[PDB]
Amino acid sequence: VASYDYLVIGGGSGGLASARRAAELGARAAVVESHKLGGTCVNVGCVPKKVMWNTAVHSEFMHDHADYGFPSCEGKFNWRVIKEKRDAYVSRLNAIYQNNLTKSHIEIIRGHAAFTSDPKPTIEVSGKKYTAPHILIATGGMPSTPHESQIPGASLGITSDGFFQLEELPGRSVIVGAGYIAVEMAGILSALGSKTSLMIRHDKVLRSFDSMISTNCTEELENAGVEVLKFSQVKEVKKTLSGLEVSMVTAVPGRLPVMTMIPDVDCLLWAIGRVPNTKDLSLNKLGIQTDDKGHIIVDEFQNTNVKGIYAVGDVCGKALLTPVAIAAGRKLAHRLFEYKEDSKLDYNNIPTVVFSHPPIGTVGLTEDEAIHKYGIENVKTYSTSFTPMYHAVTKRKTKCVMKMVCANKEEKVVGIHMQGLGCDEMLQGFAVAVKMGATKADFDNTVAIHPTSSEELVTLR
Amino acid sequence: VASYDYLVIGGGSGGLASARRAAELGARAAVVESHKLGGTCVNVGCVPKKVMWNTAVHSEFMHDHADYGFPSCEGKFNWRVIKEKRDAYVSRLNAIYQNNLTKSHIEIIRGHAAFTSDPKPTIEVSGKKYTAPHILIATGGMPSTPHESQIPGASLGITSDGFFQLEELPGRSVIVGAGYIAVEMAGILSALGSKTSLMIRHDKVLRSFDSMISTNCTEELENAGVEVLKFSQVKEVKKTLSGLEVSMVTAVPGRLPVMTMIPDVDCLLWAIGRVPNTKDLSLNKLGIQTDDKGHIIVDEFQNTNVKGIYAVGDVCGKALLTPVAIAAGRKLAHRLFEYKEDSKLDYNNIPTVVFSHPPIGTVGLTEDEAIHKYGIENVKTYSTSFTPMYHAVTKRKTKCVMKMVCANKEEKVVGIHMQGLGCDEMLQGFAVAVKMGATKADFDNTVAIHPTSSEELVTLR
Ligand SMILES: Cc1cc2nc3c(=O)[nH]c(=O)nc-3n(C[C@H](O)[C@H](O)[C@H](O)COP(=O)(O)OP(=O)(O)OC[C@H]3O[C@@H](n4cnc5c(N)ncnc54)[C@H](O)[C@@H]3O)c2cc1C
Ligand SMILES: Cc1cc2nc3c(=O)[nH]c(=O)nc-3n(C[C@H](O)[C@H](O)[C@H](O)COP(=O)(O)OP(=O)(O)OC[C@H]3O[C@@H](n4cnc5c(N)ncnc54)[C@H](O)[C@@H]3O)c2cc1C
Ligand SMILES: c1ccc(-p2c(-c3ccccn3)c3c(c2-c2ccccn2)CCCC3)cc1
Ligand SMILES: c1ccc(-p2c(-c3ccccn3)c3c(c2-c2ccccn2)CCCC3)cc1
Ligand SMILES: [Au+]
Ligand SMILES: [Au+]
Ligand SMILES: [Au+]
Ligand SMILES: [Au+]
Ligand SMILES: [Cl-]
Ligand SMILES: [Cl-]
Ligand SMILES: [K+]
Ligand SMILES: [K+]
Repeated sequence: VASYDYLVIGGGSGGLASARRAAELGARAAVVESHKLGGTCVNVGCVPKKVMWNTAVHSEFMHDHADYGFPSCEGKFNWRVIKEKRDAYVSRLNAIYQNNLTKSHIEIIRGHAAFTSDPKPTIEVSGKKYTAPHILIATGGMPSTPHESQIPGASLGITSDGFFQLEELPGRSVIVGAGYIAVEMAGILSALGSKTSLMIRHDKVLRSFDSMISTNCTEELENAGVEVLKFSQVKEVKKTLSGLEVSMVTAVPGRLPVMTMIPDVDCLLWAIGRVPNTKDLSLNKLGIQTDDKGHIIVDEFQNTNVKGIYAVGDVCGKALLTPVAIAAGRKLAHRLFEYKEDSKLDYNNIPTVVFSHPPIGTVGLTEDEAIHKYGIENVKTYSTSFTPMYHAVTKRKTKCVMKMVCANKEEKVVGIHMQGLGCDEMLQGFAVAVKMGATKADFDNTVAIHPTSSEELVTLR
Repeated sequence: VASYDYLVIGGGSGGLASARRAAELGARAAVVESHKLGGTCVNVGCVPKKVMWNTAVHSEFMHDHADYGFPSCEGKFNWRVIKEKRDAYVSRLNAIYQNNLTKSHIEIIRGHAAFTSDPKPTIEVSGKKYTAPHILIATGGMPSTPHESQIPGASLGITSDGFFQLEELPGRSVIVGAGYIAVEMAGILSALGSKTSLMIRHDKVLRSFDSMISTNCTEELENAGVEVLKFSQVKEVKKTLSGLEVSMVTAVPGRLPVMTMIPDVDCLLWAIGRVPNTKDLSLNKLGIQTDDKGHIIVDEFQNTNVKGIYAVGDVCGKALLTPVAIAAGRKLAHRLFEYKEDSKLDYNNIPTVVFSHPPIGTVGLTEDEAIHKYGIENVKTYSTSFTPMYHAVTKRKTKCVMKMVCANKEEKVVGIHMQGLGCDEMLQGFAVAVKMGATKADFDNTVAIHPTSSEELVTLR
């Protein structure tokens, strides 16, 4: 029964971040990891995804080579080549990662962890038990797959975790979901050559994002050659001779339902949401609160319903982004160990980029979210649509949409949403302005950087 | 002797902008243009330059095709193809441009204009004379070429104006200058295949920019295969059998001068600065003030040393950017016609992007400029250098540098300078923040957008 100042459950983005900051503050932390250190983030998340996104962008620009005065470019494309490099890059960083964690004198407890049936702050990792007045739950989540009970054959399809294990380009791809992980994957596969289909329960993807984004993204997916199967759900799946057959039902309002058999699918990817890893923590044994989906409940300070126990990251279910986990984990360390009874993460105005094609950028409230918080009368929105001049010479095209959500007489910028070339690297700066409480005037008093797309944001009329 | 409310001299970026805003305010404007409406901006500036920049970027990314899992791409590249399209795009916009100017009921006086020898507000355009209580000088500037007196054979070399008239890719290129127009041109030519040399009077380019940028840009030019001829000047030029021979003198401190003959140059481009078009306005005939280089002097309100006469744009010599001309021209219209005795352009924190490879972004003071304004003790700077993960799988590389200049206890962000992938579209947002008076804290309280380069700006330690 060893004892530490800080005991972290889950050695990934949030856990490590928080633990490391603690030891930096003096605390003697001990993080527990059951698998690879770095969680979803490193291994099957962010980077490997960005690399794959880059490869896809490259592929697109190459459909432009000729347009740009060059002789046509082949396009065979070898997945195994990029995969190899991706794995290299990962472990390459992963090595540096480890080095740091190592020099942070943080003990790494190996094995699955769960809270036992004791009252004093303790969890049991493979027999042995550990205690600490402060215990953090940063076990993250996982890709959600349907039960054979619900959809027979469901285990035939993979998830984003499988996506990064793929060694070849699926000839025929089917992705089920409407979130960013789904949109992102369909984007890459399609760009890289797979005959891709995206199956969504409704008529547009990213429905939680602003209406303009949802509508525009769906249209771009289509223009890019991604078959968007609207108002469709997978009723059953099974292995055929040439791969997989997917039976889906399409229920378009104003139309009668219809069954369709999708044949020769080289692989199905489930991208229907993430599930928090809490089912084996045996939380109840301490009364740690959770919602019905399993997320650990917390207050503005990442405090669980039980003293001396906290939670940050995907496990909490709000804002599933590695930076949010990082920030939350650190602020906590500062509160618990630097004694800053105010150290806490502001979840408002967290900027997000969805790596679609072109990328999506967003921060602040959606128009609809604004209307509810301020009132229809107190909300004006500006927006523009245009074709990046990069496509001025291209047969192939993609537009750019921008929307600015303003509130009150002062027209405070409470929301910024956009999709288009560059937007992935264009948002960070504006997010900063938005968190300072920028106004439409603040944007308009800023001289435009011509010629770029970014300048359109400070010239919205 | 017709009379108008607003008479504009020069129908380009600033003139048109200002005039158009005036008529929008009621004023009956009449702009005078001696050549093509749109000035340097449209015809031989911004867009045609960006197009050419894009083509070059494309060319670079194509040196990566194989790295990114694709079979090698040829690379012949046909300049005439892009040129044709560029010309198309230009006139295509140029058409829209005209449409607007037309529906703005602004009379366009054709012909060269200059102030006569009268006291009442009047200029003479091809015989006829025109008057107005408010007259704007927006004649812009022009590329500077040396005299045969100074450098014999100088007329053999072209300027940026010639660059956009080129129908082929010069096999061997030599560009003289250290400014952005010089750096930009060398970048494109080199990227597109020309064996390029950049001749600079000193050891680095963009010496007016921050030290980090100057140093980094020069190194990138070199890595990209651009021969940077340091401490060299063109002493003489002449046409040989295989093109042109350039005689230059290299004067490296700590070393003895040396003459070098550069042979087989397919074309020399002078990019040594811009000259304001005022020498034929016969300004003196009214006592309109100018500096020794010819720029028209003005106050914070674009007022010349003579009532009823103003000037905005390159002709004034400060901040030679189409947006600055636009902004200045409009604010003036608002002052003179909306009667806003405060309507004036803030020249502080004007953001600028230099389209090098990778692009350069900047706003605010340079570290050295900060030290002088606040004092060494009151200035701390943050900076980071790294390789965009886009190059994680590329043999070819380019780094990314970022520098944040802070002043006082509060660490107010007074300067932001960077070079790297995306920076061209990454700056606008941060400029906005910077003009609001952002602090290092304002940046740091903003959640990072991972994984991007932009996030490095809000995580500088
Ligand atoms: C395909 C994909 C792409 C993504 N792209 C992005 C992106 O571009 N930008 C972005 O910001 N976010 C992205 N994310 C999300 C980001 O990776 C996560 O938000 C972040 O990793 C969550 O942090 P976490 O601390 O919860 O860690 P993980 O979710 O990183 O959790 C940490 C560790 O907990 C361990 N663990 C679980 N249970 C136990 C236990 N009982 N005992 C011990 N250890 C345990 C796990 O094994 C894991 O290694 C992406 C995710 C996916 C799946
Ligand atoms: C290669 C190159 C690239 C550039 N790239 C960029 C860039 O990326 N971003 C940026 O912001 N800026 C860029 N610029 C600069 C930008 O184009 C200028 O700052 C802007 O055009 C200046 O505005 P202006 O109003 O002075 O017009 P011009 O300088 O546009 O002036 C307007 C007109 O005055 C007319 N005129 C002159 N004398 C007379 C007379 N006596 N009577 C009547 N008419 C007269 C001219 O014929 C001209 O058409 C670039 C310039 C060059 C050369
Ligand atoms: C070649 C290409 C894809 C597979 P994918 C794959 C999977 C994907 C990534 C990592 C691990 N497993 C998996 C399956 C695949 C599938 C797709 C069509 C027909 C049969 N199987 C089926 C069961 C779950 C794992 C197998 C061989
Ligand atoms: C093919 C390629 C370049 C020229 P460039 C060119 C020029 C460039 C653009 C537009 C107009 N003129 C010009 C010259 C050129 C030059 C370069 C090397 C040897 C001789 N001439 C020489 C005089 C000024 C105009 C002529 C033929
Ligand atoms: Au991550
Ligand atoms: Au598969
Ligand atoms: Au321009
Ligand atoms: Au030439
Ligand atoms: Cl590991
Ligand atoms: Cl014209
Ligand atoms: K990480
Ligand atoms: K223009």
